[PDB]
Amino acid sequence: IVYNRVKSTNDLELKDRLVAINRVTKVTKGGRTFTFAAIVVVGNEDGVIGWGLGKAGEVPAAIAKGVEAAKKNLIRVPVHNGTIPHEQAASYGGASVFLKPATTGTGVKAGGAMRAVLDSVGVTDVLAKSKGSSNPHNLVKATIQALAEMRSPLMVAQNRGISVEKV
Amino acid sequence: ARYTGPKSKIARKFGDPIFGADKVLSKKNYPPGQHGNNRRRKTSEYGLQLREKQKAKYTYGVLEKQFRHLFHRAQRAKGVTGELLIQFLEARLDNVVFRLGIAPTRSAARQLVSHRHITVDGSVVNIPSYSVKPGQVIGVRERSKSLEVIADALTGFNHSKYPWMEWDQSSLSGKLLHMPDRTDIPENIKEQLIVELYSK
Amino acid sequence: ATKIRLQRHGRKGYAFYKIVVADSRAPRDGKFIERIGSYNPNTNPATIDLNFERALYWIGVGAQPTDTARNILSREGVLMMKHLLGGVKKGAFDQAAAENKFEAWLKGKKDALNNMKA
Amino acid sequence: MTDPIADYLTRLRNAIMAGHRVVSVPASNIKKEITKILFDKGYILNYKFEENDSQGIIKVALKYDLAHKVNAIKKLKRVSRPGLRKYVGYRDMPRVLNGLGIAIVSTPRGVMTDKEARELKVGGEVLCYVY
Amino acid sequence: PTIQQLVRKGRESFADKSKSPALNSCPQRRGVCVRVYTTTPKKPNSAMRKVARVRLTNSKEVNAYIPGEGHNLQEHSIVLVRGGRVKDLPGVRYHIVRGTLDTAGVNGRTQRRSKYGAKRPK
RNA sequence: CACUAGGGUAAACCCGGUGACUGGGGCUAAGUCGUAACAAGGUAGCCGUACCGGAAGGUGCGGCUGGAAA
RNA sequence: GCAGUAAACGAUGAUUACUAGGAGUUUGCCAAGCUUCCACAGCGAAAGCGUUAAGUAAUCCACCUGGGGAG
RNA sequence: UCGCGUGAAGGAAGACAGUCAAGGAUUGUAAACUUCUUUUAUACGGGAAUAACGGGCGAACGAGUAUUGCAUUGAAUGUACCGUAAGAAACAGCAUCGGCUAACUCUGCCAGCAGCCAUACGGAGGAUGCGAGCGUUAUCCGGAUUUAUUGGGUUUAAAGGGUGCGUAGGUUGUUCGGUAAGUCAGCGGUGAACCUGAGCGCUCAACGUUCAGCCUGCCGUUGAAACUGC
RNA sequence: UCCCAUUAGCUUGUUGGUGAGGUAACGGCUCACAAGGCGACGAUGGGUAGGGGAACUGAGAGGUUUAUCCCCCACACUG
Ligand SMILES: [K+]
Ligand SMILES: [K+]
Ligand SMILES: [Mg+2]
Ligand SMILES: [Mg+2]
Ligand SMILES: [Mg+2]
Ligand SMILES: [Mg+2]
Ligand SMILES: [Mg+2]
Ligand SMILES: [Mg+2]
Ligand SMILES: [Mg+2]
Repeated sequence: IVYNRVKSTNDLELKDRLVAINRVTKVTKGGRTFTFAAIVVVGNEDGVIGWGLGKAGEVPAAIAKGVEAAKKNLIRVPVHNGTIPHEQAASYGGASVFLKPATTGTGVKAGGAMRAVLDSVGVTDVLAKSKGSSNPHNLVKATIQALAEMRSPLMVAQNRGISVEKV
Repeated sequence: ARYTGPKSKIARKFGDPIFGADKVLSKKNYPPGQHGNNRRRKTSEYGLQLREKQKAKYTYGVLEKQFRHLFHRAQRAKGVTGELLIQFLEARLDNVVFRLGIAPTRSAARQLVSHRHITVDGSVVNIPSYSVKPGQVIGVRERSKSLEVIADALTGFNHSKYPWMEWDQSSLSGKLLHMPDRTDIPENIKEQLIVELYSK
Repeated sequence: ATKIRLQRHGRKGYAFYKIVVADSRAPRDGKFIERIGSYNPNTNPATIDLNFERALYWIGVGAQPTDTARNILSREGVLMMKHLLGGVKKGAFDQAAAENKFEAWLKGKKDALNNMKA
Repeated sequence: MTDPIADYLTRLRNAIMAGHRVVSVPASNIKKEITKILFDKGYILNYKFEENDSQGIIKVALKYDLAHKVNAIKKLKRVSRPGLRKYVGYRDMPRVLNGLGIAIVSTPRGVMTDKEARELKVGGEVLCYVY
Repeated sequence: PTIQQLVRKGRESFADKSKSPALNSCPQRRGVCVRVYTTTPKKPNSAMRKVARVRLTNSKEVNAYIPGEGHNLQEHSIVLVRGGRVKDLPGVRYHIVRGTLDTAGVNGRTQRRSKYGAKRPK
């Protein structure tokens, strides 16, 4: 279902953004074991966007592993100009997101994980709402799947078999 | 109210000498206080947006309520919000006087405007926040055309090279052609950060 | 009785009047039957806006104007018997030509020389 | 049965989700009009009306994109249910998927889509959303 | 619920309650101190907090926490009571306004003077 | 002479207060007596009902697994 | 003859239509009408449900809105 | 609530405070030169006031013209001249969220939360918000979808009645023909101030005012017949 | 055009008629046959409140209040 993309050696414009840092714990007989998990979103300011989770014992190592995983896992999103073709709602775990296209001079009306995802994908005119949990993993995944479920008018006409649906 | 504090502190804090040219900015490029030039602790994106807003405010001599109202005006107006905000900031009467070169600094222009040495369309206007429109004429008052400070400031300002300002030395006046584009405005303020800070 | 009068509607130090048709018992700035114009006495030409047809109709049905409202009506030319003429017709008063009387009186401008030779 | 139109939409939706190529529905006049609208707008591959001893059968052949193995129809939603009827004027006609979908609406001029309903300036009952 | 169920019954909304009900929506109140005593905080905190039992003008008993370093409050002292609850202290949901009526400002203060009613030093 | 505000009378109702004495509840510390539940918590636990005990509780009858072991 | 309660439980209200596979099993002729376990899509926070749905939809009823106080 | 001032341009690294011999306060101060918004003193000084009443002029009473007097506010707007940086800055933060740092003290305390008895308590030096204001308390609204028509749920988180029958009520397979209650459409009436684009006047602005764009409810009257109702 | 069913029956000029009187005016408005009227689409009773336009607030739906302003109502120590 996802468009997917090979390692973008040519499309090396992938800027990496950090969503959240967490210090998870594991218990053993000796004591407690501490690690670090980072959520990293790589984007080329175009429909290409990837997400990754990097786990390590140190923050730079976790961020690097997240960058690597995000680079490995890439998809393409059908974005026209700085907006989205239509509205779209998505759910992933306890997180629910809703995106609506806005006017050209509106900016991005979102904050946090959704704002990071939208910046990485290169959408600059959208109203975004979160109606579920604020979990970073689920918010990032729900926003990405909302973007992936979109369809431009050309694709709509293509799978409908017609040319102009009075658009 | 006015800032009326030391200026080299703000110049050193922001790096750019926004108040003109000074001999202090060299050999001293640290924010004021005993904790200056001790590396640079990671400032957040919110801190950077705040520092950009403060840079604009200290540059144009505008307090926070007036700045917020200017942002509201730019948002209501048609065009790019940041470009409109910078145009509105540059369209103030004291800034227009400073760009015309009647006074050396923006604060000097504000003092002249307040002390009523500036006429707009032949009438004395003394509100420094007065919004100058294109087509208007801003000139020295006839009773103060021989001020030593004004004469010194105009001495060496034979350039008057600003494209959106037409200077007439015979009448000791000037006119505004149009609102300049943000790229034409010579200010290092990143209006995008201020826009997102004020809209979020 | 029904009256033609002014309601004070500007602000402190700047009076702007709304010429209305109102019952005499109504409050000064309160209920009114109809609005027929406006009056700005701050401008030297003494700005007046008036609905001629409605003002004439109210005068015809018998609204009694106050002193200033009557002066405004006379200045605008509502107070006439040209319609009262039972023995003549098409009696163009043409008094608007004389009532124009454009008072373009201005003031000479003088300047003080700046002899600051120092 | 409580809502034959909702049942028709549900049959189509379940056939699409299961991946079937042909779906058979009991026939009705309004259902035949809806099938005609769907064929005209290009959401279904074909249809056929069979008149047996019962009320009849509508046989619908669905349209799949061989390029992407994706059906032409993505969402079918019933709007005006028996428990809550919805009527709109031509000025307040809904727009589905920002104009990329259709809204089947019954108007005094017949059963049509929101586009021609707006063009002819007639309102009515919003049957369903399709995209 | 169904649309018919909502038509029959509908939805219910409940108004909230004031965090400081003894003020009766007044920003402050006047009161008289019954007993000026000392109290112990909860488990993770150790101190000797200064509290007063105050009888408000609306005939209500409140426990008001006296802030700042030292106070001159005694029994039968007219004080001003405002809102605000201390976390560790249970049942103390009011504050005494220093520098008003009988209670005076905190001596020796230089910072946060307006919160403790201390005049600007000469 | 009717009509009626107001007055007296009685009742009964409703709304409040106080009262010798006599009962729960919440919160804070921890004095005293035990160990009921959490592991098969050392008698699997819980639901209903009845009787009985300084208290947690115990027992009878039916039910449940939101129980091991088998 | 009263009483009207339960872990009165599938802790899952009643109708209607539709949507994969396996393994068993009762009944009248491959096939209903049942009755039990894995398990696609889909659903779900997960454990899990999955044609006897907790899936896809429509109609009507019951009930919930932090814990204690308090049934 | 809006606007303005508390000075403008030059001036090296004084004295005193803080930190470590050197950072910082700091071009800050002290000096020297311009300006007088605004205070102070003097003078000129509007507009808000237009009709009046009393004279006329076309004539049979109404109007149309020309004059006198009329300002509480009021030495208020505005204007002009003396000589003067002179008369004019505080309040709350500074461990994370959050913009801002080190020394000296030490239960006293602080506190929105994480909590702290010191990058959190008190003072000192600095820095950061704002600014004639700055903080605290009270009240209301939004995020809060925490009453969910738009727009939530009920196996185990709160939540399916012990199970049926059944009254009112709610919903109603397919088709033909009427009707026009719901529904749709056209026309007409009705609906100060405030609020939205454009101006105009307040030296700007708050504000005042004019005009275009809202009337998107209600009522009356003509048509349509796909759907619901009969 | 607000809550309470831990308020379910209320009503005897009360519902209609004939006539008369009275009023600016129609009318059980008042006065001299029939038994009707209102009620789970909430009568009756109890509690609370002056009502709108404004204003504020929110993307909207909506929510809060009617301080100043305008309209309507009620009142002038208590009857
Ligand atoms: K059982
Ligand atoms: K039907
Ligand atoms: Mg035990
Ligand atoms: Mg046991
Ligand atoms: Mg025993
Ligand atoms: Mg139960
Ligand atoms: Mg101010
Ligand atoms: Mg439960
Ligand atoms: Mg059951």
